[PDB]
Amino acid sequence: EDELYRQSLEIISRYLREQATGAKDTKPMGRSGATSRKALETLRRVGDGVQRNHETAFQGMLRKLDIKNEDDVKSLSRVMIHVFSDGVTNWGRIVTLISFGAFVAKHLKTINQESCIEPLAESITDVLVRTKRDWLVKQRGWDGFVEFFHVEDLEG
Ligand SMILES: CN1C/C=C/CCCCN2C[C@@]3(CCCc4cc(Cl)ccc43)COc3ccc(cc32)[C@@](O)(C(=O)O)CC1=O
Repeated sequence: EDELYRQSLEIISRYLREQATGAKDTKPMGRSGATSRKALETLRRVGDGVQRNHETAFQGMLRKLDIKNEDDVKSLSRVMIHVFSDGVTNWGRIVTLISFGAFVAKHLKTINQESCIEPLAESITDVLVRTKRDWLVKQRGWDGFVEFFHVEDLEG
């Protein structure tokens, strides 16, 4: 059993679907639900900011990718490997990978290709986990992600 993969897929899939549909999935998480819940809540906060802070660049890359159908969505794995995997690994770049994923998912909703969203989530998860497992494990996986982005309450 690959717990890191399963957890990654659940978090990434949920975020992409919630971003596309604008509705929260009410179903419980699987194993390690408390961490997966906090991870999804962290992506909500941080992912939305990345999409807005890099709006122009996001729009430019989307137009360059020219995503119309299932076969274009399939071709994105190669591009993710090219851009994400072949560079420095840090939580910021992982958030961009997943946030751009959400950006693509919303686009797939707009062109009425919602069925490609879960395959896309699987592709993103494959790239993240299968190319960066060592780093992810060393950084404490999703617990580490949550701890990295944790914000202390302000006084007063
Ligand atoms: C906030 N930014 C700048 C934004 C640039 C807009 C273009 C985004 C290109 N992609 C988007 C990326 C490459 C394009 C296809 C694709 C498809 C899906 Cl479904 C998810 C991600 C991607 C790979 O993920 C990236 C990871 C890190 C970076 C860029 C990535 C970058 O770190 C990088 O270029 O190395 C850039 C980054 O983090």
